[PDB]
Amino acid sequence: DINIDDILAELDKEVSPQQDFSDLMKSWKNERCSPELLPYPHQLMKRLLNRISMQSQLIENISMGFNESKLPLLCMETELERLKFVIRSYIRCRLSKIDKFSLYLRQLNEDENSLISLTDLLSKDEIKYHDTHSLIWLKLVNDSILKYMPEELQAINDTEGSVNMIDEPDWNKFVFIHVNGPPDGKWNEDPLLQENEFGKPCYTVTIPDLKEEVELTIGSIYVMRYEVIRDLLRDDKVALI
Amino acid sequence: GYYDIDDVLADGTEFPCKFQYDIPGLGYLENNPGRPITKNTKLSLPLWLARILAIVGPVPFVELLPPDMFSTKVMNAIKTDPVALDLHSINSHFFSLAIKWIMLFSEKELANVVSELLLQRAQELNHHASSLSITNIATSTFLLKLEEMEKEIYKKSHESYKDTKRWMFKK
Amino acid sequence: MFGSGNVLPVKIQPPLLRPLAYRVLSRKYGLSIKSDGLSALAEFVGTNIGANWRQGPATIKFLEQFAAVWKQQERGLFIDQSGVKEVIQEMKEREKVEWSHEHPI
Amino acid sequence: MYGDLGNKLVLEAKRTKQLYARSNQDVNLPMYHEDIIRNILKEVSNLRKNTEYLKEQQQLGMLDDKVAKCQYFVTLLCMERNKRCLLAYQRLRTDILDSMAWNNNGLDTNNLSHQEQEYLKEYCDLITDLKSGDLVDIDLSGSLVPPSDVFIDVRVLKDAGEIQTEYGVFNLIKDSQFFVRQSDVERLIQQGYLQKI
Amino acid sequence: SLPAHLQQTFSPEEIQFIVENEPIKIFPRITTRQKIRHTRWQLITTDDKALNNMVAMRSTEVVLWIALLLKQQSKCSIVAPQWLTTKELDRKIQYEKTHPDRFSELPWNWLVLARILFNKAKDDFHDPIHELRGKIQDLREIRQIKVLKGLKYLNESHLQLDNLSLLEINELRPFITEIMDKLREIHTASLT
Repeated sequence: DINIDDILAELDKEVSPQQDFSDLMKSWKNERCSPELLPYPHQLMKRLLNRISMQSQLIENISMGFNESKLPLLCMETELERLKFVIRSYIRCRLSKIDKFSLYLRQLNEDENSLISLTDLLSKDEIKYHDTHSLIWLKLVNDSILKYMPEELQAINDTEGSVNMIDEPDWNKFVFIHVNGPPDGKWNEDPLLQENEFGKPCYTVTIPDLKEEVELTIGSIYVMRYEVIRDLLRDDKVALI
Repeated sequence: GYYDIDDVLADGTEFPCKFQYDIPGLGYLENNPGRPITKNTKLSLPLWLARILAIVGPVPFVELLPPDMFSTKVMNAIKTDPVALDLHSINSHFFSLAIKWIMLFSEKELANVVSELLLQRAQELNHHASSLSITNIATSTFLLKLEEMEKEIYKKSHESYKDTKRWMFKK
Repeated sequence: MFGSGNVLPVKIQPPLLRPLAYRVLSRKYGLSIKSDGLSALAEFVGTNIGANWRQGPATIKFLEQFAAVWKQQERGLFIDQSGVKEVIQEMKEREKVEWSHEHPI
Repeated sequence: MYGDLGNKLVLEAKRTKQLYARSNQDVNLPMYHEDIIRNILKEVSNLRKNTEYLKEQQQLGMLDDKVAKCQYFVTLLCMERNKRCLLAYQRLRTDILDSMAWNNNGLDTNNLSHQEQEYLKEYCDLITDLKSGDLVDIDLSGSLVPPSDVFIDVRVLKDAGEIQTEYGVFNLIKDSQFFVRQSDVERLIQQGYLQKI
Repeated sequence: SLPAHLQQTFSPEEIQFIVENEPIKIFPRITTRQKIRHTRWQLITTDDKALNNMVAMRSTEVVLWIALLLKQQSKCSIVAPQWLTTKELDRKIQYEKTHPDRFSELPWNWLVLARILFNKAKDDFHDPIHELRGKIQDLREIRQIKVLKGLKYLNESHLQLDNLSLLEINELRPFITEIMDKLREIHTASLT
């Protein structure tokens, strides 16, 4: 018979806030389960604060405007507090992970050879929090402990100790991931995608500490090391469940 | 990790070792005031000294003897019945010391033994953590036979299961 | 002391201060406001500002300073009218020191 | 060996972690162990005297060819272990003070030190500076529970007088019921004067 | 800043929030539709076109927190999905009993949505609630048996499941992640 799908499909054709909110929980769910502090989505959060400010003046103007149909106002109200909860929880989790890795972040700022900086990784408020938390913790341990110890042992960014002075994130921490494929619906532009047996395609990644290749079929959930899945998450191919 | 307090008590345990050099002036290792140490002296020292005293020294300063916690009797007892073995009476932080001993002395057989042991007690740990009373002797005697990291994992899993139990089961 | 206000004081009320009470210091800084403290704050904002209390940013900045000062002392989780009086007197001393800092005299 | 007193300090560090793990509500912290850290400071002063004595003995150079390295490393590891114990206990008290500042004071002074008092005070100024300026529409010290119920029944525990809210004036008559929004009285639930669902 | 019980995992009420943020088919019992002769809804995290076009006794698709909020008003009644029927749950039970190695093709939000609609919609089910909750408990128990069977394969490299629910991910997350992290730590210390 005649296959008519292409001509009918091409005959059928003859930034948005909801996608921003879905990306906001994508960032939140990827942030909560990750050991590494994820890069800051500056444009998304600036648009979200501008949108929540415009909604705040909108709901206050309608409150000045106050038939009595109060259910749209109730929709505005729980809309505002649920958005505030999501933003609050995301910033609180990333602030806790800033506090876990203060010494790592200040060495990463101190190393000019590394390409990662806090301007690309943290917000201005998070940069201020990390800096003044580092100074207040520094002052507390100088007037608490390190004043009474000699010149070799007051260093807190030390490396050559018997046990490592500086905290390091667990790069191989096991995490639940669910594959989404490419962010777009067009599958052929991904070079890493390859077709396998039984129709289902997969992503092939190599664990180097065992030197094994593993296949992640689209539509199934896994637990993997974070160093293996870091390059797929930065390209936004999986979701950290 | 620097700040892991469980790792701090893990480093605080003392291991038997042998002194390789005649070293005067360190009599306070064996609680003596001023005795110089004779050649081939058997002594128990904490791990934060002997971990890199066996590194720096060629002939290093300190030779790490196989302790009782990694003996063939303990290995055979682990290989026979991993579940009902009382690991707390052997050492309270047996697994962190096992990881440090494996990282220091790269022993493959001990790695397989500790991995198999961790799997078998993880099954029983999950069985006791998923059980929510609406405490039994059979679970609490196993809590009596648990390590600090193992009861930490049990506490995380048990509060997770209890919190989702009260979420699913009531408001 | 304080900056000079050109217009005469008016007696504004705790009504119509309701949006300009809970959002500025009770949510941004977490301090509950009692009725007598709100009345004393309304009286002092009236005497400081006059008729431009509705559109004046000086009211918002003064309430932020009020919440900040109550955060350094932490004399209470609530807000007391006597506590407002002590904070106002300490602010008069504070801006007297700040005016001496502006012009050394 | 010498560092066993630091290990004793780290034992009550493990004890107060187990106190925090079983107390969901923020209890009063245990008293600052002044005597043990005074003993450790006397120990590290004796270690300073020991390493200066071995430096001047290496300057004299009697029986100091290969031995002086060995007790140099032993003294260095003893000071390193003491620093490990002190920093572990100090950072545990620091983290629980940060949790106390984030939980209740954002939304008992005997046990803290004066340096811990000024740490807690300046951290309070930092967390009240965080919610000002940017990030001001949300509150950073707010509730971490999702608002899955927009309106709740609220029962008054203690008499706290007449209070104000955003657009209305509330009373705190003891043992009374409100049918109000969770976000209006969420801070008052955190203070404990209101307590229901 | 973050609490210790919310450090490396989600709480179940956060899972409730996540599954409250999905679309669901629903029957309005109020008419907000403008005739040819009322403030608009105007939301910013969901499409308000289906909520502006809200017609009484029709099928519309709104988000689930709006669904529960209007069910509290009883201005709008929540329609159960297709898989919340006795026949489809019996088909899922038969698929679970047929293939022991593979989990059934259930939605990711099958426990949380069932709990939400049981505690909030007690008169919105065509099938009786009784056998529905019985089949939900049967599916939960057989999925628990399958995850207990699959937990014997805790591998150092990787571990895969097909269709485990998000609530079951929060059931098994800290135990599996900690045990596999320590197994990987043992083997990486075992490497030369």
